[PDB]
Amino acid sequence: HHHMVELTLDPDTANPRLILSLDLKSVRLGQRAQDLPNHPRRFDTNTRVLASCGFSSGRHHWEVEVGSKDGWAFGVARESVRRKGLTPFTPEEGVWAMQLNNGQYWAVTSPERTQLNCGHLSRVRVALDLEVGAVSFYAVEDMRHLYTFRVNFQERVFPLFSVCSTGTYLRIWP
Amino acid sequence: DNIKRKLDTYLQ
Repeated sequence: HHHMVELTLDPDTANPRLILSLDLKSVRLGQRAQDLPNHPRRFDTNTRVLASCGFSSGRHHWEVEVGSKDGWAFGVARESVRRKGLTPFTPEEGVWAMQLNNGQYWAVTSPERTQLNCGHLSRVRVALDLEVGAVSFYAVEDMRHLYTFRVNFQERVFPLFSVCSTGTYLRIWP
Repeated sequence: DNIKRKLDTYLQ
């Protein structure tokens, strides 16, 4: 029994175009925006949602089931990640993520992304280590390493999820 | 439409 943190998507953060599953574990992009209460924590233009739980210390694992189609990115964000207006999806903006775009897997480095030659992903294990300052990604099938960002995190870190195209999704386990 | 697809990924 691998001990993973119990995460729920934070509806107060979700872009209004996102459709969250009724268990708040899954996210996809809808065809149209919902009328949601204006909230300071809400991503009003970028297609993002955070978990309701953030981390200041220790080691935390969770898993993300990923769609086969382009349009998703996920990882962690610093709490101060900007919510309002169009923002860059980059480490400078406090986003540390992997992405599926044009049939290829990427670590979202800046100013150019880093192609991962990892083969098809069904489910990814995220290993957040706030003792050492790292976030690592593994393919669950054989636990092959995908990517590690090494960050001297200076604030609370939140699980981050983005879906910018219809026809794909992300789902938190457990 | 690649225009919407490129414009889509700017919203990530």
